[PDB]
Amino acid sequence: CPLMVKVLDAVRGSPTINVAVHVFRKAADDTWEPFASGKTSESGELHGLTTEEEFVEGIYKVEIDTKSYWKALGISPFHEHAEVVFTANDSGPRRYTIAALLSPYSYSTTAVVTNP
Amino acid sequence: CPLMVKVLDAVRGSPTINVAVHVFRKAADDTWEPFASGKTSESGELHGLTTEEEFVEGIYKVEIDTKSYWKALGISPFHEHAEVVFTANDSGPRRYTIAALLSPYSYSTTAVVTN
Amino acid sequence: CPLMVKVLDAVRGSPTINVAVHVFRKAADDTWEPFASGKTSESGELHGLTTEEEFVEGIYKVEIDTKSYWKALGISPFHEHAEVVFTANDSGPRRYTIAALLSPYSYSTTAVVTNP
Amino acid sequence: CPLMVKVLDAVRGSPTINVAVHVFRKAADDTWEPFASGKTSESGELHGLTTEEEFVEGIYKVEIDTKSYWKALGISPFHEHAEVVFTANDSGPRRYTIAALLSPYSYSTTAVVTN
Ligand SMILES: N[C@@H](Cc1cc(I)c(Oc2cc(I)c(O)c(I)c2)c(I)c1)C(=O)O
Ligand SMILES: N[C@@H](Cc1cc(I)c(Oc2cc(I)c(O)c(I)c2)c(I)c1)C(=O)O
Repeated sequence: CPLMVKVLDAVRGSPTINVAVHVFRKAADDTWEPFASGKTSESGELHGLTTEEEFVEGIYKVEIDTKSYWKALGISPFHEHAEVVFTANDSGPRRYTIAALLSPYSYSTTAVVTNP
Repeated sequence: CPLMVKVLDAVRGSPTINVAVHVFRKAADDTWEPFASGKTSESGELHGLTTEEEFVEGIYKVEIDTKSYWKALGISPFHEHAEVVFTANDSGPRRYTIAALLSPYSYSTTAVVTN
Repeated sequence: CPLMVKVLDAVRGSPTINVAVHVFRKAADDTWEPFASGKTSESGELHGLTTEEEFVEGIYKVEIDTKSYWKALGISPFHEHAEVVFTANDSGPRRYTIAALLSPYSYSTTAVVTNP
Repeated sequence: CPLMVKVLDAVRGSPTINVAVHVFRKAADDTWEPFASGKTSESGELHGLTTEEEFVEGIYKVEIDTKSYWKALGISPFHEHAEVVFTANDSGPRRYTIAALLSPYSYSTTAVVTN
């Protein structure tokens, strides 16, 4: 589990359940190639996106579909998504947790990076 | 204005208007002595709390009554307030802006400290 | 485990290890009475502060000693501490996770509240 | 000024000065068309990006080059940038301030949307 995503709702104080998460990797030609995707569980976590073999060094993009989340709660939010773009594994393999904290007009994202 | 308070609402994307702010200074006996207070304006800002002459080095607390704000909006909040406690003018006099970003179950606070 | 505290360093992208956490409960006479204390583990978590029996409804204060943390890293931070003050268990027992995200001149705190 | 960008540094407690900001509008083919850009001022603010006449409804991206900022300071950052993507003027024309608070491993962004 080299890559995990954790998402929290700052309005309700609760994990964010069934939120779509897409991950992309920058290709040689500088386009984004689909890398992996999934939905958060009831703990607001998404595990198992990738493997140590698959998760090589590169620039990755994680886009969390915060708009669908807010809309399903009856709220028209400001952002289309929360996005995190980062260089991974450039000094060797690491483990990455991407945490996002969501409000209708604000979000924050944090990375927790550990050495396996 | 040595000390500036700016508050925003992360749910509505708006400044937080008319929220109470109390400033305390730590007294010798280690209790909080009320120092200054007011209400945020329509721009979410509270100016004129203190003066250069009055705002000496020491430890200060800024308490924002976030719970009354969420209560006015009909949204159940987690915190009783947001309080920011800091040592002032350690390296000399500066202009301080205490910014706070509010959500019902979360807040963040940031100090912007300039010349 | 009705009360857990989790603390992250936003400069280093890492859990915050050995940070002191004090919890107080407001007494009938409106003073703060020491309730519990501990230090974060290497996962930046502090478990076992209290029990369901002990953790009755009241107004609680969690103060995290962020100043000592930053100072031990050679940084002179803005805040004396990060504090969270909240009413607990007023609609029945809940489980509370208090997460704090720390930078030298900023912090955020979030509560995740679940129904056991 | 329909669109305002303000950036702060949570490590130093300061506005972030001279960081590059690029604004894009989503084109019909769904690629990002560069729209406006500049550098934040000494107050960390970028004004004058667009005008009322030019800033029509649509989907916009604001990209803040946070990685060059941390690089100038000698601090290893996590993100390549901070990017904020939003639908504009859904309910009509408004004044938008995109605020961002930066740390090496974390950022937050907030929209303040007024009359
Ligand atoms: N894991 C805990 C809850 C929890 C863990 C983390 I790690 C976390 O991380 C952040 C990220 C950002 I971005 C913030 O602004 C803040 I404050 C905390 C948050 I939130 C909540 C549990 O449910 O048991
Ligand atoms: N003057 C304008 C814009 C403004 C917003 C913030 I907000 C701010 O400070 C913060 C603090 C935190 I804490 C954040 O997470 C973020 I994102 C921005 C400052 I200086 C300026 C207004 O507020 O209308």
